[PDB]
Amino acid sequence: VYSYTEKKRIRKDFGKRPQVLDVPYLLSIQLDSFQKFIEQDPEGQYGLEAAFRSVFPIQSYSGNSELQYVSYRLGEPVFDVQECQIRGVTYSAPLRVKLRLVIYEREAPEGTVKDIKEQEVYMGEIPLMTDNGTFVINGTERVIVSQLHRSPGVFFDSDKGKTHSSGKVLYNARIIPYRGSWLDFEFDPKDNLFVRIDRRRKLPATIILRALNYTTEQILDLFFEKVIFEIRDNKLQMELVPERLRGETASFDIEANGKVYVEKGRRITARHIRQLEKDDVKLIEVPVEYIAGKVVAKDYIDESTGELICAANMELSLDLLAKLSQSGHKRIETLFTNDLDHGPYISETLRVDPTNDRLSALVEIYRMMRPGEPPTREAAESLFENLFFSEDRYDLSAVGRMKFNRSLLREEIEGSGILSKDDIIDVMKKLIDIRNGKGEVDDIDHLGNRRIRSVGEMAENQFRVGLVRVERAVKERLSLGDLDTLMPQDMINAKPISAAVKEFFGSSQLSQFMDQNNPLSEITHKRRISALGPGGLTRERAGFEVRDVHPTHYGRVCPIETPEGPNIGLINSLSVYAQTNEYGFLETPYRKVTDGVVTDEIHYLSAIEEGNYVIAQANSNLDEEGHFVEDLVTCRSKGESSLFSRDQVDYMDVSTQQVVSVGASLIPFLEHDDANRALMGANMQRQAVPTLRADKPLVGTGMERAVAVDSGVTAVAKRGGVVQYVDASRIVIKVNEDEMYPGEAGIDIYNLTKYTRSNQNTCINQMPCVSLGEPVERGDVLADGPSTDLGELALGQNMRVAFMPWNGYNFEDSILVSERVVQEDRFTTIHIQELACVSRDTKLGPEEITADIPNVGEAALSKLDESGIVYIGAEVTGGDILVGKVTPKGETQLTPEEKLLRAIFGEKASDVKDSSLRVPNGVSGTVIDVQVFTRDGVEKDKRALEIEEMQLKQAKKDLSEELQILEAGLFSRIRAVLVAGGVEAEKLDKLPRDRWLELGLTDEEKQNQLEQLAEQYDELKHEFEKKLEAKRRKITQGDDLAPGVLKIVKVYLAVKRRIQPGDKMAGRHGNKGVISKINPIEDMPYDENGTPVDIVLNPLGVPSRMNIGQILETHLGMAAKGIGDKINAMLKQQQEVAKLREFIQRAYDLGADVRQKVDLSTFSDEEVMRLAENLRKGMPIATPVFDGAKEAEIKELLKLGDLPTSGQIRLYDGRTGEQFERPVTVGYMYMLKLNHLVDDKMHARSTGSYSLVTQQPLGGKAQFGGQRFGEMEVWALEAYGAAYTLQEMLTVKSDDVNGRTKMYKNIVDGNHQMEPGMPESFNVLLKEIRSLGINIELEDE
Amino acid sequence: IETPITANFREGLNVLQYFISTHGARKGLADTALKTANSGYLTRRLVDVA
Amino acid sequence: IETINKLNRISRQMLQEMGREPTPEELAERMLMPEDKIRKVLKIAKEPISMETPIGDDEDSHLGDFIEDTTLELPLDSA
RNA sequence: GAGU
Repeated sequence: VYSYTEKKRIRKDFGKRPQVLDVPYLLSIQLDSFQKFIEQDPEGQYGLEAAFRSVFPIQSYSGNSELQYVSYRLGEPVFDVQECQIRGVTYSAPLRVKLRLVIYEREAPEGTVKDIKEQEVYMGEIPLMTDNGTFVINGTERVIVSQLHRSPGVFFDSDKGKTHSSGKVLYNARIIPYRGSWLDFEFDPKDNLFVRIDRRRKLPATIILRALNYTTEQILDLFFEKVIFEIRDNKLQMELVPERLRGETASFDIEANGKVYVEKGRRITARHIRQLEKDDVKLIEVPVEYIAGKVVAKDYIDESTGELICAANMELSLDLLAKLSQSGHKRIETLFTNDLDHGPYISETLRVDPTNDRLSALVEIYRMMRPGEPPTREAAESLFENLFFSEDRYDLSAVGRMKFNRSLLREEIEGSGILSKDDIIDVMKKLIDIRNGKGEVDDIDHLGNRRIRSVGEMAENQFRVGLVRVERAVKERLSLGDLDTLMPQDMINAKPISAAVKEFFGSSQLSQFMDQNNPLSEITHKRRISALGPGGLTRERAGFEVRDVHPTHYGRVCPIETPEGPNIGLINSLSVYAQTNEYGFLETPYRKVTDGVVTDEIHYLSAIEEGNYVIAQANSNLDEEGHFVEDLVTCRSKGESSLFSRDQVDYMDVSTQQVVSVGASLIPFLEHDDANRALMGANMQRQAVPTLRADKPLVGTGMERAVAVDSGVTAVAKRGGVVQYVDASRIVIKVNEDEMYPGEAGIDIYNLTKYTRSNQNTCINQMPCVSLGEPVERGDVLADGPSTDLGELALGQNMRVAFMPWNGYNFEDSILVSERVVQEDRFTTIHIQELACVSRDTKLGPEEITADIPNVGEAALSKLDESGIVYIGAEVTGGDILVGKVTPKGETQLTPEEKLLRAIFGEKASDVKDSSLRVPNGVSGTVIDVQVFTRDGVEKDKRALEIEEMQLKQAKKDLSEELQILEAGLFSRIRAVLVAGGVEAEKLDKLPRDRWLELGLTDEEKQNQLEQLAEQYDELKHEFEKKLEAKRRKITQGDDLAPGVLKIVKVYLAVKRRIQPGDKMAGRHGNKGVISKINPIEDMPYDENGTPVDIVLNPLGVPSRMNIGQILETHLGMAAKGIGDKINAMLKQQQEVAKLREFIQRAYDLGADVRQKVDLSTFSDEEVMRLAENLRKGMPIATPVFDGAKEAEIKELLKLGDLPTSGQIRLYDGRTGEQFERPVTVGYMYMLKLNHLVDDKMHARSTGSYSLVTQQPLGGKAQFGGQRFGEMEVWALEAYGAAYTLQEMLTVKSDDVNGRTKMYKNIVDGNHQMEPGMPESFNVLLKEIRSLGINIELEDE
Repeated sequence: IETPITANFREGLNVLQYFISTHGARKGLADTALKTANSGYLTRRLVDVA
Repeated sequence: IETINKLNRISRQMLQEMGREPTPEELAERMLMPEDKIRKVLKIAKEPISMETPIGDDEDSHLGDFIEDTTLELPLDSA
C-alpha cells in the first residue's frame, strides 16, 4: 500500500537490503542548534542562559551594589522574511531582559532593603533563522557552515624523527583550553623536559611545579618512588621489593639470608625474582661500591653542628657517605633511577633549572612572558595565577574536561573550569609514562579528538564575548555614579551586542551566501563542514595531517565530497545518516546483534565508541530474521577489517548509504565510477541549473524523494484532506476532521511563489502538482519547487545519447547536440537578473529621476513613462535605457574652437550628465517586475505613487480573500455542528450568515464547540483589521536609505537564455563538456525505427577517466525508456485495464533478487490508468548506492524493452545514408546545464576605464577590464624574438597615455607606427624609491 | 595495504573497497595542487637566472 | 565634533525606546535642528576608509584595483 | 567555484 502520490508514480527500487532506519531530517543540525541558542529553558545551560549566568549577576567592586538578571523575552521580530529581503535588511528579533538593581548599605550591616529598582531593558536585536535553516543578511540568503576544530583537552604527540642525525624520539604534551593560554611540555635532545607557556620559550618544567607551590622533595615524591637505605655497623642494607630488580645484570655477589643468590654478572631471571619474594626479604647486604653514582633524595642535615651536606637531588660519592652515617641518621632515602621504566627525568630537569623557590620561578615565568618588565612580586604572582587559574580567562568547558578526564582515566565527567594542580601534574605524569612506554601517542586527526561547532554553539560563543565587553562597561559604571537615583536601563547599551553578533553573521568565514543553484546545492551546503574559522586552520596551516582521508570518516563524513584545489581536505560534507552527539562529536547509528541473531535496535555511536565494537557491513548477507548467512563473516573491529565468526559480531551498518554524503548518494552507479570522477560528479551536480521544463531522472536512487523533501523549497501538505481550491498562486485545502483542531478552522492555505530571483540569478518558481478536489494525505507534495518533479528531484533532463566519435565535433570531451533540444526548449534557463538605479545627492546638486534625457534617440525615450521608468513587460536589449537619471554638470572649458561652433549653430548646452540607467552588455530579456523606494525627505514620484497604490489594493484584495477563505471554513464547520444535534437545514441555509452568534441549541459538547468557533470570528476580525494596518504602516513609510542617497529603483530583468555552443554541460559521472556545434536534425544519426539521436558523446572520454557507471546509466536508461515505449504503445492502443496491469506488475517484479515487492491487484481502475499515463514517459528506476542493479538484471530488462541486451544498435548516418559498420551504445542519460554560461564568459576590451595609481587597464567584465598579460606571457614573447609585440603590451596597450592615444590615431590613419613613451608604472617605481630616501637617477649617455 | 581489490569497475566495488581507494585519490588530487607550486616557483628561479 | 557626540549618545536611547532605529525626522524632532543639517552631519560623519582596504575577501584586491580616473577624457574624445 |  502507498500514498496518493506514490500511487501516481512509483519508481522501481533494485535495493537488496531493507533500509530499517528512515533517512534522518537532513537539515536537523542547523535547526536544532539554532533552537538551542534561544531555547527558553531556565535550568538548561544553552545559549542565552549559559552566557548570562557565566558573568551574572554582576556584583559591585565597591561591593555595596549589584545588578541582577531575571529573565528575557524575544519580541516577535518587527520585520518579516519577505520584508527584510525587500529592503535589504538583516532579519532579527528584539531581545528584552528583565533586570534588577539592588542596593546595600555601608554603615548598617549589609541590610539588603535600601533601594530596589527593577524593569525591562532592551538588549539588542538577534538575527533570526528561517524555516529553511537559513538567514536574511542585508536582504540575501546566508548559511552558517558547521565548523570542525581540535577539541579542548590533552594531546600527546610524538615528533617522529623530526630533527637530528640521531632522530630523537621526542614527545610532547599539548594542553588545549576552550578559553585561555596554552601549555606545552616537550622533550629536549638530552631528555630534559621543557615547558612552553603559550608555547613561547622553553623553560624547565620543574619551574612550573615550583610556582605551583611544590618543594624539591615534594616533587621527587609524586614523581619518583623512593628506596630505603639503612647503614648498620660498617655495612649497608636496602629495603628492597623483589620486583624492582627485574631484568638486571648483577654487579656484586648478592648475599641474601644465607646462600649466594645472584652471581656477579649473571642476568637476573624471573626465577630469582619469585624465589626471593617468597623467602620474605627486607634487607640485603651491598658494597659501598654500588651507591657511588646514585642520588640523595631528602636534604639530610648534620644535627650536631646543623650543617647541610646532601642536597635535594645530589650525586653520591664515597666521602659524603661517611659524613651521612656520621651525622647519625639511621635511614637514608637514595633514589630510584634505573632508566628502563623509571628514568633520569625529573632529576635532570631540576639540575638545568638553577631557579629555586616559588618566587624565582614566578619571576622567570614573568620574565619569559614579559621580558624587560621589572618583576614586582604581586605582578608575577597575579600573572601566573591568572594564566591558568583565572575563572574568567580560563574555561576548559565540559568539552575540554570530558576529553581531558577520558585520556587520564577518570570516571568523573564534568570538571571545575580552572586548572586544578592534580590535573597538571597528572599531565606530566602521563607524558613521562609514554616516554617510558606506558601511554599511547594520540592522533590529532581522530574524530573523537575533533569537535563540530554548529549554529547555537557558535552564536553562544560570540554572544558571550559581547557580554564580556558589557562587563567592562557595566561593572565600571556600577562604582562611579550615585547609586540611589540611578535606574538600570541607563547602564545598558545594546550597540556592542548587536555589533559582535552581526560581526559573526556577516563578516565571518563560516557565514556564506547559500548556494541555491538547485535544491541539492542548498541542502549540501548547509551540512558541509569546514576545518577553517576561529580556532581553526588556514590554507598554509593545513598540511597532510588533517587533509588526508581517515578511517574514522566512515559513516560520518563523506570521504568523497570536497572542493578541488587548495580547499581540498578542508571542507567536507556530513554523511547521510550521521549526526552530532551530546558533545558535538560525530556519530553514526548502528544495528545491534545479540548472540548471532540481528536485532532491530539502533544505537548512535561516536568514533571512540566505534573503535570498541565489531561491526558487520550492510553488504554482509543476512539470514531472514536470524543470523548471518556465512560461518566466516565480513566485519571490522577497532578500525580494522577482515573475517569474523557469527558469535563474535556485535553490530552492523544500517545501510550502505550512511557512508556517503547527500550529494554523493544521488549518483546511481557510483559503484563502477572511480573516485576522482566521483568527486567531480558531486561537484557538478551542485552547479546544475533548473530549466523551463522539469524532467524526473530516469535513473535515481530512492533518495531523490528525500532530497527534495528536506530542501523545503517544495510545499508539503501538513494535514491532509481534500483540495478545495487550486490556483497557480494559491492552493487551498480542506482538512479532514481527523487533523482538525476543535479550536480554529480547518482550512489550510498555501500561497505559492512564482519566479523569484535566487542568489545565483537563477529561477525559483513553484508549480502546483495536484488537482482541485483531489484527496491527499499528510506529507503529500502539493507544489513543486524549481528542479522538482512529483516528489522527485528533477535536476536536469534526459536525452538519447550515442557514444561515438564524430568528425571531430566530439574531439576531447566536446559535445555534439541536436537542434531538437532547442526545438523542445529543453535546457533553456530563466535568469532573473537584478539591477539597481541610485539617485544620489552630490553638492553639485541632487540628482533626479525623470524622462528628461538630453541628446537621446526618441527610440530610447519611447519606452519610458513620464516618471522616467521603463514600462512593465517591455522587452529590451543591452545598451537600452531603463531608468532615466540626471546629474549636475559644470562645463565652461571652451577651448577656442568649441566657442566658435557654439556661436554659429547654437545648440545651447544644458548642464546634465547621462546618469540614466543602462542595461548590461549583450544581454536581452523581459522586465518581470520593478520596485521603488523613495526616501522620506523628498516628495513621492509619479511612478512611485502609482505603483505604491498598486501594492495597496494588492494587500486589500489578498487580506479580504484570506479572511473570507478561513471564514468559509469556520462557517462550514458550524453547520456540521448545528446539524448533528438540531435537525435544521430549511431555516438555516436561507438565513443570513453573520446572524448565527445569537444562536443556542442543546447544551453539552455541541454548545462548547460552537462558542470556540464564534470567538474565532471575533478574533479573525480584529486580527485582520490590524493585520492590514501593519502593511499600511510599512508601505506608507518613506523607505530608509543610506546617507547621501536620494532615491532608488530596483529593476528585475527576465532573460530567457537559450542554450548555445560554449555552454557547459555534464552528467552525474564527472563526464563534462562544452557544446561544439548544434547540428540540424538531419545531420544526426538515426535508428532503424527513424528515431534520431539527441546528443553524441565521445567514447574516448571513458576509458582513461575510468567512470564506467555512465555506461550503466545509458543502458538502464534506454531500457527505462523501452518500458515507456511499450507502455505508450498500449496506451495509444487503448486495450483493457487487466492487460496493462499485467505488463506493469511483471515489469516491477523483474528482479529475482528485488527487495521492493509492488503486488498491484488491489489498485482501483482510476489509479491504474492514471499510473500508466505517468509511466508512459519511460519508467523511473532506483539503483541505490552500492546496493544497486546488477548487470544481468539490466540485461533481463533490455529483453522486456525488446531491445538488444548489449545495449548497442546499428545507426544510420543522416548525412550520407551509410550505416556505421558496427553498432554503438545508445540510450538515455541524465544531463545538466551548468551555472557556467558562455554569455557571461564572453568579454573583450579595446578602450575603457584605467587604473588609478598605475594607470593600467582595470580588471573584470564589471569595469570593462582588460586581461593581464603576465610574466608567463612575457616569457612566451621572449622565446620568440618578438620585441615590438612585447613593447606594445608594455606601453601602448597599458600605462603609456601619450603613446596609446597616438598609436590609436596612427591606426585609424593607417600608419601602424608605434612611437613609444614611458609607462606610468615605472614612474610609480621611481617615486616610491625616492620616498624611501634611495636615490635612483637614470643616467644620460 | 595487504589485501587488494580483486574486483573491477565492471562488477562494482563495495563500501570497503571504494573507501579504500579514496585515500590515494584525495592524496593524489591534493598533490596536483599543492605540490605543483614548488615546481612553478623553481621554474621562475631558472628563468630569472637564464 | 561635539554635535557628533550628541548624536550617538541619543542614538542608544532612541533605539531602545523604538525597538528599532531613528529616522532623520524623528531624530530631528528630538534635537530641534533642521533635518537637512542632521543629514549633512550624518554624511560628514563617515571616517576615512582605506584605499588599501582588501576589498577581496580573498586577498585579491587592494581597493585601488577598482578606481578609475574620470579626469582622463577618453582617447575616443581626444581623437 | 572554474580548468590546466
